[PDB]
Amino acid sequence: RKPDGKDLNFGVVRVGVGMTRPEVTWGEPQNMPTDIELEPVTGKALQEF
Amino acid sequence: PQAVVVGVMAGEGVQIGVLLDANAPVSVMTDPLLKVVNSRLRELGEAPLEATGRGRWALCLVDGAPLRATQSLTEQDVYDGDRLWIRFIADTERRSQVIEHISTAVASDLSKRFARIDPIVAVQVGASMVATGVVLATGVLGWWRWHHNTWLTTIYTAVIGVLVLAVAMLLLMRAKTDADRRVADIMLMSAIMPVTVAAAAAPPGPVGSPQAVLGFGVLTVAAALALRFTGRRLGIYTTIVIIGALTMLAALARMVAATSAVTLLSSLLLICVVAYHAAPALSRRLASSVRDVLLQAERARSFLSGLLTGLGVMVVVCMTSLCDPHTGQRWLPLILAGFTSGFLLLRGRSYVDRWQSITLAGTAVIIAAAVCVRYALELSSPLAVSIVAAILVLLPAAGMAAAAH
Repeated sequence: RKPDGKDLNFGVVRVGVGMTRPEVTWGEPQNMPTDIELEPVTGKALQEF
Repeated sequence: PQAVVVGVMAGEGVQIGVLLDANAPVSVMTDPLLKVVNSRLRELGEAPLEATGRGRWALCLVDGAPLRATQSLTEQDVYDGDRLWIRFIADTERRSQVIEHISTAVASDLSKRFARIDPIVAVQVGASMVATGVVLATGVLGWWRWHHNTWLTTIYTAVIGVLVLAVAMLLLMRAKTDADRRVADIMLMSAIMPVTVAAAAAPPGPVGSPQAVLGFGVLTVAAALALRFTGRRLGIYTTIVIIGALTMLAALARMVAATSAVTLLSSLLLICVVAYHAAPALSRRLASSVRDVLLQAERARSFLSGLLTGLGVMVVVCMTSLCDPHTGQRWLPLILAGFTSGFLLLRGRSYVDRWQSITLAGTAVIIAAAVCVRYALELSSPLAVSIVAAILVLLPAAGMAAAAH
């Protein structure tokens, strides 16, 4: 490890394991149907996903 | 008792004798021990041990299981003259994986844990079914002769044998791998059965003593001849050879002249008794330089296992035929069977191989059990069955308890 600015890991210490938010960035679905208009199977599928 | 000398296995196979501290905890030794083997490898001019990425160094038994890091070497059952292995175990930590939609999740996971049907397996199944088919054909063809011992049975079976044998011939010449050989071997094994009854079915007139002599003979020859050129499936072929040869002698004697079955059966029992004593010797004589020793060892092991098995079949068949609830001093063969069973049970402990020792041990129990059933079905009575049932259940229960307690 190096302190010379470009090394972003300096001063960081491992304490254990757990949950973290991935590097992916989700785009919201266009033309989303209104709630009474949603088909039941595909709804929970997209929701749980 | 303060220290113990042991052999340590290291990288690529070098075994080194070391004198270790008998009471320090094992985790204290692995570091300097690693330095020592590397230094010796360096002085020897070999390449040292090296780590790869993420992992750790551990001290393990020859079986790979690691020793408990905090316990003393004397606390574990490690003694002077034993041997150990230093090993690198890589890091197994990795992210968890989740699939939420249940149908995709069930298919994905279920596809990694089991094996799907494929063409290699399919061929063996076909071979297995045809083998099962022809043995049924000889069976029905073999039953017809009891009512009409004409030429039909021999004539019909002969062509089938030729046809099956002809196929096995082409397969054997073409085989390239053990998978292919398994297909061919199953086919060949099945060819022996029709030829045997085809020959045995040749002597005309009502069936009896004369027909039997031919059958066991060609059977013995065929099994031996197959082994001679094929050199595979030693156990099954050898077992057939033994029971065939002994039966051939008994059948010949009965055909020539025999006052009673008891006379011949007793002779067979004694022949088997002497063979059980000679058994290990027969196995030993029947069987870069290192390769010669490995091949010979398993061949010997194979012949002995079949040999002990063949004798087992003969003595149980003979003993169950010798004892009888009506013939003469009914108690005499019953006590003789007991003494015979004891001999087999005691001698079985002298063998180290599991299948050899187990097959011998089981042979004694089956003899006892068969006699119990024989004296229960014939000369039947409520007390007799009650007594036999109690004996039949406690006998093995006691055997298990003797081993479990």
